[PDB]
Amino acid sequence: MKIEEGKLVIWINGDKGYNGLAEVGKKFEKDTGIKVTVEHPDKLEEKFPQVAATGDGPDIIFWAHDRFGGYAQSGLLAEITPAAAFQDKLYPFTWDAVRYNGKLIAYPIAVEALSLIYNKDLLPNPPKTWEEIPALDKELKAKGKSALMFNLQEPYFTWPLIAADGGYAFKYAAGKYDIKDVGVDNAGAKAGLTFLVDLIKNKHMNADTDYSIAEAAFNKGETAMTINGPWAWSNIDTSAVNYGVTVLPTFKGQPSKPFVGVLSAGINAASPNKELAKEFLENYLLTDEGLEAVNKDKPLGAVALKSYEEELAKDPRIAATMENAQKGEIMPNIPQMSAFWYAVRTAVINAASGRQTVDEALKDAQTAARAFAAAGKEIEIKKLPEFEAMVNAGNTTYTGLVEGIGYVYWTTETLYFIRTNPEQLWAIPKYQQIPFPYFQRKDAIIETKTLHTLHVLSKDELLKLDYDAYYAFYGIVEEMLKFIHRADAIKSYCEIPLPIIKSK
Amino acid sequence: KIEEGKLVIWINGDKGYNGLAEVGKKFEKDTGIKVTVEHPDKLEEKFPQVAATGDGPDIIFWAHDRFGGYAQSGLLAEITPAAAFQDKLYPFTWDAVRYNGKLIAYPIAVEALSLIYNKDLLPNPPKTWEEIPALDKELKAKGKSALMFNLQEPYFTWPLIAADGGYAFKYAAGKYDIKDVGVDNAGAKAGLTFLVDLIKNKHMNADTDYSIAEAAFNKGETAMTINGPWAWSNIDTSAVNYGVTVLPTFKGQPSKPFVGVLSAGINAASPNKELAKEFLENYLLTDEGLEAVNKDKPLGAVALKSYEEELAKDPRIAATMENAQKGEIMPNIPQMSAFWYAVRTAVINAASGRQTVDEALKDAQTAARAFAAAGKEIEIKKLPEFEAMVNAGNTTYTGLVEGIGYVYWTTETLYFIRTNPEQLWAIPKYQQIPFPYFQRKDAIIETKTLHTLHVLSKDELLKLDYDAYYAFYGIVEEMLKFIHRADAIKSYCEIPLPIIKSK
Amino acid sequence: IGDGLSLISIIDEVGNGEYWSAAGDILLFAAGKTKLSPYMTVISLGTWMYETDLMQWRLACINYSDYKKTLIKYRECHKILNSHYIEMQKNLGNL
Amino acid sequence: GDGLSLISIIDEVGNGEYWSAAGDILLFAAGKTKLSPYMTVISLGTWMYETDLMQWRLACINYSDYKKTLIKYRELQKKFESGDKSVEEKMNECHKILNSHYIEMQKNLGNL
Repeated sequence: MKIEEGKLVIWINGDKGYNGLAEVGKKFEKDTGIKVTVEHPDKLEEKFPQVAATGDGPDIIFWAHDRFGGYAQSGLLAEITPAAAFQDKLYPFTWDAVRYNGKLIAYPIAVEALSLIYNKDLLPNPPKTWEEIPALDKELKAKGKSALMFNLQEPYFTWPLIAADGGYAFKYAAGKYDIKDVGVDNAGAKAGLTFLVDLIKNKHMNADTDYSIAEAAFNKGETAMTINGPWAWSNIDTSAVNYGVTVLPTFKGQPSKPFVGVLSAGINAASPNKELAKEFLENYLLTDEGLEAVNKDKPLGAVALKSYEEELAKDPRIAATMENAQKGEIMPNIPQMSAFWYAVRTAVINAASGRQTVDEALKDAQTAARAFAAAGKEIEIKKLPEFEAMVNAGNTTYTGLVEGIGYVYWTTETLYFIRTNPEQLWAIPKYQQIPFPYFQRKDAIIETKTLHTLHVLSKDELLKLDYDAYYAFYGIVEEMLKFIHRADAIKSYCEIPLPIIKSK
Repeated sequence: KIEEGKLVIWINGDKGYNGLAEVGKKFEKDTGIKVTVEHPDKLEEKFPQVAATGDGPDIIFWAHDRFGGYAQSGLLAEITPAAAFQDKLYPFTWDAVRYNGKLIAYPIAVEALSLIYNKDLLPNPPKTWEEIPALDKELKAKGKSALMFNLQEPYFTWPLIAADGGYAFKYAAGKYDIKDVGVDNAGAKAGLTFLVDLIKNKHMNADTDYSIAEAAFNKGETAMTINGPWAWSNIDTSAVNYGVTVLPTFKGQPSKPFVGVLSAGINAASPNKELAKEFLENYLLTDEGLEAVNKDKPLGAVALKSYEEELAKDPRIAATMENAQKGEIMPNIPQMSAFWYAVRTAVINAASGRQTVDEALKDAQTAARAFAAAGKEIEIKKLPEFEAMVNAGNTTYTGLVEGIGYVYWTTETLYFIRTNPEQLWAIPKYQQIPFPYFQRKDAIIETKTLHTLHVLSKDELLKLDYDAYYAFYGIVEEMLKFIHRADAIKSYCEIPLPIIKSK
Repeated sequence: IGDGLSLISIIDEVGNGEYWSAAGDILLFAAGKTKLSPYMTVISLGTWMYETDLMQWRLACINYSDYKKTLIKYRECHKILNSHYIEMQKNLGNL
Repeated sequence: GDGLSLISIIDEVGNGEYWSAAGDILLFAAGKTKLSPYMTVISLGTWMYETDLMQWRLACINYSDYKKTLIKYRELQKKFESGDKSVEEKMNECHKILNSHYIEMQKNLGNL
């Protein structure tokens, strides 16, 4: 189904309760006459940005909130402002996940985050703090078992401990991320990573444990605790382990802070049915009976609607997901998170192995995250000869980091010239540059050349620059250079005052 | 994309492509470089599309007038023949391949209309237009007519209209002035007046078109026609004994046909420019080169003096060159579309008596100026359809709009700050901020793109100082951006900018 | 100055929310309004220039530049110099 | 000339000599497509380095912040003199904010 006025097409992933959502669409039809078509296309999160521009996307798209940042950056999602009472039905932190540069661009549906998963038979009383884990491991090691095994390779799993006392990826304030405020090398992250590394040095954990290793050990009854999300529950069910899910341990009295992913409902900017979409979502889906229909089909986990979450939370596994989510941090929806994952992944590996101190590892990662974040939305570094081969070929397309010198970017300006020898047809043209307004008598022959000027910034220089997640800093620089060129040139060309009409 | 070390040549299918290919084999034989000759359909429209993507042939052959648009888009390499080489070609042919002062192709061949006459009916064709009325009296008494040629298309009637002072766009030193149109001057009126009187006095029918005149001449029913070398083949087949000669004079001055100059241009994206230079200058533009092409299909008159002198032993070719030298090089600016569109209506209305010569040329002068100023595309859009565009936020159209004149758009980006970032459950509110825009990093910044509509009456548009080579709207936009920013930055901060002026 | 279509503006980015002028006193546009009046356009941009005014400026500047160039000679052609200045007021008086 | 910054590339290759605005310097000729930092600066006429620009924005922002804080101070001053007696401590606070901004401004202007 393509978008058609007077009806709704919804895209949602195949692993969600689409049948249940279809029932909600049928109640919407029966009450209002508006047909609702629920589709679960393959690769729908990548199809959407490709076709939404050409107006062949859905009215509504369900996906993880952090993907919606790119959609919103391209203007593909309708901005919503639901009524005060409607917003108050949902947990405030979930609304933060669907803000993009201050604008609400979707509706929160469900919530997921990591929790502490524990073996009740081995560990009836799971620890409330990380600090008691060493001692717990001594007791369990004397039984031929261990306290804790989780994926140490991926910062998604290790960052909850690291952030507990103050680490963060990018500072969030009022629906906006500041990519100039990275929290990778502050005192909180160092304390948390130091505790993570000491667990490894004192042999309570092994530096090479990954997702597969931890999963097998816990489901086989060999470790008392793992850290994982709701997607892992099914495999534990199949195993013989009597397991609980609970709040993650504190560190220095501070909650562990896992990243929070919010399933969210976005409205296509090109939809002619915006009001029908808001009506469907606010009065039919985001209600006890709406979410129940979906949950009944395939479980949503913890949900953003307070009244129905209190129903689901009678399951303590779901209550723990919501609690860790409320104590965690919203996954930033900006693509510069790529810089965060790349830098931090290396820091944990090097600190864990003793290649670097915790202090120097996070120092390096703080700097690396800053630079890649300033340089662009994804990790790309170019070898210097390979870049100089671009420049000497006249190729000015690359902007970003180049190994050895830092960041490169281009500003553009057009030069005008007048032919000085137009009567000499049997000769090489000679030209002379002319100032900004450029106006010459009609018989003059005017030639223009386009000038791409290369800029080189060291990483340190780059960081003092006003880089931003939402707007490229180089844009204003180019307009600044073009303006001052103009202002100087026009006084050179003609000092008669311009006939400017000035308002008010 | 264009393969290095090899030459790909595009030339039209009606030209001597096989002969050109054998000049290529001479080129391969000497240098080892293969030369491939292609004649794709509508190559003159394919070329801009594929050259822009850095693809296409290394060399394109076509009439010089089409190359003006190519050079406007930077699609043609600027060529550099030596001074002595240029004297091997007729000087006026080099004018045909200058664009805005730049030599951008090599002249190859020359075509223009001539007077074609039946030797049996008319051994001694008239030298003046003025003597054709009397000639028609005589031939009518023998059951014939003096003259039949296509009166529907201004290409064929323009030689008469221009003879006493008409021109399309004034030429001077490699540059056309699209503000200087010679359609309603006294010369153009005199010539067209003479055309319409021929029709009123029954010496010609205003409905006569190309196929009618062609049939009449090739059947022996009229003594003369005005046509070009593309028409000789059909006359050859008909077995009429025809001569080709200089067009008649009007008011003592020669008729001024448009001259098309077949030309070889080098693709700006070609990696093989010198190879292409070597081919054109050292193999093609020689007696032995042109002859090889000629033998396949005749080039007509040629730009190379040496080979033209051999060809001109044919008086038909000598006449084509003579009419070409006395004529007007076809202007290579794409705004010629305005000239053809306007002048076509004027001649037809005047010829049919629906309009006087004066009003028809006065109106065509105005329409040609207005359409040329508006752009390459002959389009006038009706006001409701344009307003339908505006009310949809569709800002793509630039050009004439019926009833209001010329429309164009200028663009500015607005920045705003959110004054409302922490207000509870509220409609976001914004306030515009001036040009540098730099705010604290906690501020929320929002940008809008603003397309402002401009309206010029035809009469306003005609007073502006623009040219064919640079759209005046572009500099207008940069002025508006400059003054917007000059005023804003004073509002943003009075601290002097750390500007480095070295020069 | 307020003709049917001149100086109306089109905004590409539709969004909720009120967009207020620089000084805070005029509401330029809100509520997903995407077409500005000529009056709102002039306030948003702050400055404007008419192409016909730019052309008199352009003529005056050329005439002035010519009189400066033909001056350095005599500063080492009256009718030229005075011809140039006369054409210059002719434009300036039309500003 | 710090080694690779301020070089320029010209898109349009062409023969012919392109001279500076004054007519004394040959910017490029004979199909040169790459200018040195020296020509770039001559053809462009004016320049600004990013680092100096950033100190300029800090100067302007801090000055803007000091003017705004001072407008609020006068509004509190109106209240105070008119009997409104609640604003006295927002007035003290508003004041040390005012000077912090001024000191930042001078630190920024000093860097220029």
